[PDB]
Amino acid sequence: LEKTLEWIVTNDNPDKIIDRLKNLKEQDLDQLNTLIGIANLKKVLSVWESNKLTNTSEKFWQSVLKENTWILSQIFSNPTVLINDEAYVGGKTVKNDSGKLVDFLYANPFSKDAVLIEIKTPSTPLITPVYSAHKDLTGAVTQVLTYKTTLQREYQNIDYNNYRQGIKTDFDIITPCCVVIAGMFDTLTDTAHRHSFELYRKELKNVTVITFDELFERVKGLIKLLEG
Amino acid sequence: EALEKTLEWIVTNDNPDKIIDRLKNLKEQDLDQLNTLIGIANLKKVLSVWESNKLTNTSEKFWQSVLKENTWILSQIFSNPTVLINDEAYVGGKTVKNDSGKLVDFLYANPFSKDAVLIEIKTPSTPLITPTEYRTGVYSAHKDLTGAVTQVLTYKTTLQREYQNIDYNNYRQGIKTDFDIITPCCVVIAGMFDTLTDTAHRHSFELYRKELKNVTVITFDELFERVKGLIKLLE
Amino acid sequence: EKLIEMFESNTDLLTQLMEDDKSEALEKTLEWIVTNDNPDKIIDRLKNLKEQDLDQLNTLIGIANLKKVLSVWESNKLTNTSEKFWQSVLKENTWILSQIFSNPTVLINDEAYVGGKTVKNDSGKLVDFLYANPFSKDAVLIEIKTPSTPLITPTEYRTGVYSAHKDLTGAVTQVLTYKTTLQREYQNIDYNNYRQGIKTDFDIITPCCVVIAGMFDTLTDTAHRHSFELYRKELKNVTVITFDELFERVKGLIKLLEG
Amino acid sequence: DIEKLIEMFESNTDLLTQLMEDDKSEALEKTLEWIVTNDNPDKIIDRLKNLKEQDLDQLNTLIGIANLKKVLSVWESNKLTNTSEKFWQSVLKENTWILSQIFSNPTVLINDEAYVGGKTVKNDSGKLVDFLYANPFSKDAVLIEIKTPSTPLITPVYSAHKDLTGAVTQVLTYKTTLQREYQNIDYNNYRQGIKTDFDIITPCCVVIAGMFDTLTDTAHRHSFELYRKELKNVTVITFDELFERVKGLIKLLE
Repeated sequence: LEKTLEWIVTNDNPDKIIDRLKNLKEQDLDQLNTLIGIANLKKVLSVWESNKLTNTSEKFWQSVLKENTWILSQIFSNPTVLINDEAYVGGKTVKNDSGKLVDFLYANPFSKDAVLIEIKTPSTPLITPVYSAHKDLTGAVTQVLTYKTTLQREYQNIDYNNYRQGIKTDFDIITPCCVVIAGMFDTLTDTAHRHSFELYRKELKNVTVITFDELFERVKGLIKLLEG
Repeated sequence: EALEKTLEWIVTNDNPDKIIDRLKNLKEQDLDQLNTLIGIANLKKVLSVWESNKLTNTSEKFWQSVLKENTWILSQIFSNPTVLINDEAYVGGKTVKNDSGKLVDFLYANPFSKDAVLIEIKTPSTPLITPTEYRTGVYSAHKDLTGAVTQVLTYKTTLQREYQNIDYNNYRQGIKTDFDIITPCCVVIAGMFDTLTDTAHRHSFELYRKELKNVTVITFDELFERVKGLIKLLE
Repeated sequence: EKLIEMFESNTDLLTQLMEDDKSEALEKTLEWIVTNDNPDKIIDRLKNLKEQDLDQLNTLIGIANLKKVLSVWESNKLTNTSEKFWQSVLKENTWILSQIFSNPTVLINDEAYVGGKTVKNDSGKLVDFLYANPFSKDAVLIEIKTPSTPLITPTEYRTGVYSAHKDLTGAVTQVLTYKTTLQREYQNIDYNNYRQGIKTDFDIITPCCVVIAGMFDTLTDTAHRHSFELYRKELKNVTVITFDELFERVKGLIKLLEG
Repeated sequence: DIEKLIEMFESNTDLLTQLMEDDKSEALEKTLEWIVTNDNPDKIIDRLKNLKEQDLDQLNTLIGIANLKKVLSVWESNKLTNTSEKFWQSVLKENTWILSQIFSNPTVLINDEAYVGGKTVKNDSGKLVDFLYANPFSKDAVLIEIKTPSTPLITPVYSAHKDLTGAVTQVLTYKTTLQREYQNIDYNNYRQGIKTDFDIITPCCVVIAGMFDTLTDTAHRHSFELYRKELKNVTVITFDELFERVKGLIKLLE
């Protein structure tokens, strides 16, 4: 098995391999894709388990989550993911010719909406000693809302410029979703902190705040669903 | 022999756990390249089938079977691991077999999430708008599309009511329950978009399509445009 | 002058003059109130009355208007099947429509009705009037059909599933087209104003759309009602209402005012 | 006497016109009092129906404008002295049709009571949800919380005051309770076999706060605007903005 997998990856003509693969039944290709996805999920879970208690750098976690965007698409139910002014579709980076993400979004064939994700460290505090939310959370929420507003305004301008050329007279409106990945939920030992945090999350208008623990519980749930 | 038979052995193994463990221990680049190759092959096969049979075959069952054989691609396109087609459940390639025989029982104990995708599949020759105009420059949608939308909504309502019955039974039993209503997503695959040649037809169709609250309407042209885009991205 | 001198010396004269049906003093007085050229003085006089008298007068007038509309519907609900007739009937009573749908501005057949009077905008453009509205920049778009308009297709798409009739869908599409045209012209006005250095926030106005359709009594079996309710509850911005529900609201308002 | 008066009035319409026009003779007020205080209102209602529909609409418009002006005068008189919450609650309850016009909903919920068309909708059972489920006038309703104009708005950047947050929480709790009871009633109706569709109610929440003039510096205004913009389901309106809307409606209808 190992030698066959080594030979598949390292070969002269990938096109010949693809042509030989196309002769298989679709039910075999689906199960192969499912097994590869399960392997990727287990690898990500092991990586999180190894570095849970040590790494506190935002860059490491941002890179880890950017390497696995399809898991985020499955979790948040949208094939388009926007991280730091870049669009990921099907695990690949969409490279627009011009330096304008809105140009790609307006002509996007895959979906009409996207998901805006802001990624922090698991060490970010959540509550301050009812109780008030920490600054590191509200700053991220405000930043994501500002980015969403800018995207919507530019999309409206592009649509109006399209209208005046006679191409169309109908309205195209974009409403992205905002997600903020906060730190860890287990630190809220006392009931007061949990109650305040739950109320704060319930009061948010257009932003969904999720911790790392809940995210990887979701990862475990997806592993159990696919594997079962 | 060295390629096809080995993969057939991989698929037909009693204990997939060993295979998954062996795959996990591989290097990241090898696994990524293998995933890319398999995805490209599957997408290309589906696109070849579409290109071969997009002008002649006009049977609902043919297209329903064709799309049911590729549930992984549908789940990737619509971003949901659970797909429901004609009272059946597919989780990433395989059919869900229920010993109890009830789909709501399976949906109730779902570990990932309780929301799924309801897909209604028609032929690519389904009319989109009524030929005769209602008034000058105004066209009404064809009755086939409205009937399909109503069918999907009826099925969703039945699912929600059965889930509510299960929840109330559990509450009466004694287990603490929350009475929130589940909201699955509804998709209808209509015919061809290129048959709308003049501005009025496209305007009326877009006005009808953008007014729906919970239902999505897709043509075969746009679906396989997405397939072509994925193929182009993976290369 | 001499008439006022006589009236200062007697109250029974005025009381009997109002009581006598042949004199018709009451109707002439009300017509003089309606057609006077100085509404400001009349409004100032009305404001100085007691609250009880003003409320009683308002109740009586509202009851009379609602009863007149209900009598018209009861007379013509089974015979007349002309769309123009019902459009005119509902245009005669725009105040009741504003009270029912809670919006002082009503748009029917590309015309604006405020205070039961047609807005005689000097400019040919209605969006110019909507742009300078001092209360709000929204309005209600109303599409009026006959009470004999079919609601669902007579045949069934499948076992127990019925699709909507093309007349209703055509009406909804017409209302949406009109709303889109209004929004685009408003955007044009906003951009033209911004081009001249006037700070304008580029917000899109969202008026409300109402479609009046046939009768709910024709949906006898449960399948028809189920299909119609499934169709009607999926529209995002358009409200579909039948004549039966509208005049049930009218009857409810009459019952509330009388009680 | 009476017959001579009738004949003289019939001979000259100008006499009847001038009798009403002249300010010295209070013919108009006497006529209105005779209309209001008549023993038999049914005959008056039958007589009024004879007049055209446009005349009735214009009379209703005039009476509405008079009511709006009276309410505006009441606001102008007591906006600085009176500070009783019950006073303002009664003032706003007596004029619910203005609120319905402003917030675009025919049903108004104030202090666990329903107002439709300016009249209190009396329900047989002591259950508002029973009326709301069988309400023939609209689908949803509006929940209104009425504070005083002296209510503080900001905490001495800045943050929202305690009273405003408490009012918002109270309104949200009431809305949640109403939604839960409505859903339970709908499920019981489904289980009886009457229907199978879903009936979902989504009430709107409005809080009437104090005055906007107190926010002098730019920081306070910016903080308050941000707080209002970030609210999820509640709309906060001050008395000054409410009566500016009243002035706008008066200008529009006239």
